[PDB]
Amino acid sequence: MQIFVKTLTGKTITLEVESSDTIDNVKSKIQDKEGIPPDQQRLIFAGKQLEDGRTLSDYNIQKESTLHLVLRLRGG
Amino acid sequence: GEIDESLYSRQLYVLGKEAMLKMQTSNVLILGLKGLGVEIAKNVVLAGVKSMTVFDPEPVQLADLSTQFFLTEKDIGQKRGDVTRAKLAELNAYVPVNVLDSLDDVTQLSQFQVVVATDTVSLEDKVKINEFCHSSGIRFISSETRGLFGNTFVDLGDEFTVLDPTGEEPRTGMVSDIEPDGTVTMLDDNRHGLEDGNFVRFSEVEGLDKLNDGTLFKVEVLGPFAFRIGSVKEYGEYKKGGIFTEVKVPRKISFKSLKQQLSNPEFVFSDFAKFDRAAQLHLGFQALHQFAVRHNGELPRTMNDEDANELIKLVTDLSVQQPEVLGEGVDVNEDLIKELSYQARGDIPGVVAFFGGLVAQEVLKACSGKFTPLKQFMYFDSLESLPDPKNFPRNEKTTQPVNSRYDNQIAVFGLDFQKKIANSKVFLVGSGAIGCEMLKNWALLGLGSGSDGYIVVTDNDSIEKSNLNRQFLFRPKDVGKNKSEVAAEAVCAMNPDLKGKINAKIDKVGPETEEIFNDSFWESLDFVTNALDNVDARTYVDRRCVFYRKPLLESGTLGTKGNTQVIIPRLTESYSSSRDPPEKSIPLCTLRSFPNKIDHTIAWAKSLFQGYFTDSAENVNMYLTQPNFVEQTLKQSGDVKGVLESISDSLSSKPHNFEDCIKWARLEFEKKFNHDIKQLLFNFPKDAKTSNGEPFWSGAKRAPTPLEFDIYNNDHFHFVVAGASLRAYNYGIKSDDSNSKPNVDEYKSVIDHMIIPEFTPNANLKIQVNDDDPDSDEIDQLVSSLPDPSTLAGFKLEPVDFEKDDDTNHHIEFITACSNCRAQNYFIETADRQKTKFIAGRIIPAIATTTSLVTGLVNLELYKLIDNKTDIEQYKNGFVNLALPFFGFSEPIASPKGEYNNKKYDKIWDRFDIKGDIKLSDLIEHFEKDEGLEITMLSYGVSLLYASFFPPKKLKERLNLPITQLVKLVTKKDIPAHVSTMILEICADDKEGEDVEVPFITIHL
Repeated sequence: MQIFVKTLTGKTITLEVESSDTIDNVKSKIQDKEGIPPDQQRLIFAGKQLEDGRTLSDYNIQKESTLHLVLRLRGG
Repeated sequence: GEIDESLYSRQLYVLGKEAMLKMQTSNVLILGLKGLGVEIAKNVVLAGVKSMTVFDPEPVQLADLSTQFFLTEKDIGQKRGDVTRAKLAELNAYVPVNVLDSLDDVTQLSQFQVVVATDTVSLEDKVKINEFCHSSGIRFISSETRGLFGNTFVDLGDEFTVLDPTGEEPRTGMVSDIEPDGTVTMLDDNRHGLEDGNFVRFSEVEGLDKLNDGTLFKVEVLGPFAFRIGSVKEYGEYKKGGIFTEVKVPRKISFKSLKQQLSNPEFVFSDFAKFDRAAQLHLGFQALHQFAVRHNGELPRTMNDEDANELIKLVTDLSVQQPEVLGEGVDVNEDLIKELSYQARGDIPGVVAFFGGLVAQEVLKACSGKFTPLKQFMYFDSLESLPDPKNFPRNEKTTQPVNSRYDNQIAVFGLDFQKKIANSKVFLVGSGAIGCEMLKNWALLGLGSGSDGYIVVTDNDSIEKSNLNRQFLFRPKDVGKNKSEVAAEAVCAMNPDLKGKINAKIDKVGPETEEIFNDSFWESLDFVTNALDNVDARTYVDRRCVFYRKPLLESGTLGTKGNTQVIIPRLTESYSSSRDPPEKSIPLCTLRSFPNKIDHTIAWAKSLFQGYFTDSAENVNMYLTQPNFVEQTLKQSGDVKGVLESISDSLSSKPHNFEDCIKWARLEFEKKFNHDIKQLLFNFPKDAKTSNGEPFWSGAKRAPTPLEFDIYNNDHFHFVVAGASLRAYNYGIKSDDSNSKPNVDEYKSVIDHMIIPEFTPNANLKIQVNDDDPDSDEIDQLVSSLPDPSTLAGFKLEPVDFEKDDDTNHHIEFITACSNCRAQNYFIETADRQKTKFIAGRIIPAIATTTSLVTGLVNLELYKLIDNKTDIEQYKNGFVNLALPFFGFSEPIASPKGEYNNKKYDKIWDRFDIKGDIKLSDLIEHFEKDEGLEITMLSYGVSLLYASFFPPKKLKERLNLPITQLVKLVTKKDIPAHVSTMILEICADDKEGEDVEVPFITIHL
């Protein structure tokens, strides 16, 4: 299935995934496309942060779902 | 009509010059000065528009003080607009704040560019005002907050132009090939970072001449390392070279009127876990106005079920009139509507700050064309902030007014919950942008105003002028004072209930102040809140909160971006549990020899600035005052070749007047930008080739050209001016006034009389090409040359301390000129002082809008701490970028769990506590006996105290020592007297002899 990952910059990333894919595996597809190490990826969907060791289906992520790649910021 | 950097520096890096120039031509009108209006007005006046006009003829009531921080109890009965005007004016002297006495005549709206209608304007009037604005070319924004609910509406007219949708730096990249079909291949593994539909221009593409003329090409992405631009056959045939630069094209976007959007709204969602509630609240907010019409302008009564059932009827009726809102067979969410009714009179600081920040930014978008406007409706609720009604029952008695400023917070949460807020004990780490917003919210909440509560806020920073644009508790007359003290004073003025309840400290929070912030201090606290501007300070507080088991409210911003995070003992992971992107590393060879970005020349110039004017001076001073310095340098230095040479230079070529400093700077110019370049070109000529036959100077390697000094070149001139002035500073030489501008002719006469040594190659010098590649009588040559310190008695150099925010001190002047000269060498586009200041000074973009919004979200999580919520699903980490605008929330991550010997433990919050300065042997014994653990390793920070591979000789020394003595043995220096606790880390094997992860140890001395 096709899902989308939107970054805090507004960039959209299109990924081909399966419901049983692990978050670890989705993050590596993001690393291929964006060059972002999985360690630094914060993925949130429908009020949940996606954790390594779970699958897309554990979070009920569907065809055409949009995930958000978010960041913590150091200013204050 | 030019922008004041000294005031707008941090915000200028967020918005840019064009946006702010256009903002400063815009007159804004805000209708209503309850909490929402004053918060919008605050952020907009700070931002800097041409004028702010406020309209609120309503008399102040006590309940208005729930969120209107510029109202005092003395002001009751007087007009909100009149009373608020003077305090808004103090925020920015550049921004006249006027009061509109009457709005009976709606054609008065024609003199404003942006009109904001807050909760004081009926929907009927909003539709009329919006129609006038829409049909007249006036930007219209509305917002209203109801308890824990809120919304905003944006209508920027028929043809609004967005000049920049994100404010992100344009992508750029080096081209390796462009095929005739337009397939653009990137250099090596460089990522273009582009998106389909992006536009790019080109420079330096040889073979495709007119491809470089600034024509835009639409991007079709072909994976991370290639994209297509359409056929280029007609432009020629690619040879080599090329840099693409992304271009943001303008975008015309059309908005519908309020009336149209009431029946067919376009939503931007605030929380995708709640996207279904937007349409429900869209009807609910309209029904509230219909209720007011039926009830003489009165909203539903607090916690009143009768009025709530009427509002459900009104929403049900409205659904039929507006069928497109909910869609077919979607029922009214009656529990949600009931809560809107129950909370309609609520006035919640966190919600008002959330919408005050975002709406204020939307105003700035309307004034400038910068960022993507909200299009067009957004609804928000923080219902998770409600405490469990079992703990704090909500009914008509518990929520009734008691004739206090908190009545409309009581309306939502109840009296007892407000009391628990008052009696809370909280620690605020930081008193800057977030700190000021945080204290303002805590004053509105009455947090720590009870007898059993208090606020401690600490910040060692003093107030500076660049603070004032986003730290609104500080006035120009406060520059130089302590932030925490001035801020505590400010919020006590806002809410006298905090008089004598804020303890303002000026101490850093770090390992060096643990005697001040001791066990007793932390153990009294209910929770901790960060208001910090770096990661290290956050990491330290996180570790403290983990150790002491205190909840921590975390937040940060970067321009329009922001985030919040909650850390709950024994529930969530901590701040340190996750990792943030590190700052990029520039290869040393890129900095040394092969720069291709201005960031490279600025870093190179900043390092040269430190060497010339700071390190050089410190080294000289120590050589003079330290008997053992020289051999130490030989025995302890990365670069003894240069450290010794610097001292020889600094003392053999001493200046005796300013002219000598000018000569020195002119000669450094020749060395850095002429000689050293010719040397590099001698090692690698323009047309040199690598072994595979390719050109050496390609891609990231740009063949430099030596500079011929030209005092009429701005960078050549100011390199000499700044370099000489800082040389003079080092040596105590007086320049020709510091507020006087330099004269080109006076410098020219000096330099013209100079004989500039010709360059002669060193034919033996290796130049390293890649970082992963290879690279003492000659030194005795240096040490013998050094002059005897006794000859130079009393002589000292005055080292420069880099201060980026003093435009008179020549620091950024030098780094700018120095960077740009190297840019000229390598044909990199130069940068001005403001951009160089941004990079060299490591300035974090900041604006009051994001700061306020993020602070609002923290104070909506704060409510959950008060109720000691243990269900992790109720907490919300927040993520924001107002430029888009994007809002997203996530459930915090549960702390990881572990097991040893079939015992379960929390890998973050659990620890072994042991009473007394136990002996190592007893510790080892205690763990095998009571925990089933064989200690294989034991450390105190950096020191290894014990390992089970230690030989019996080493064991005998150690197995008998109390921990404090065992630490002394390894570290020599021992435990300070005040320390009452020691954290030890252990590795250990389980009963099966298998290594197991295990909690840390706390020694209670």
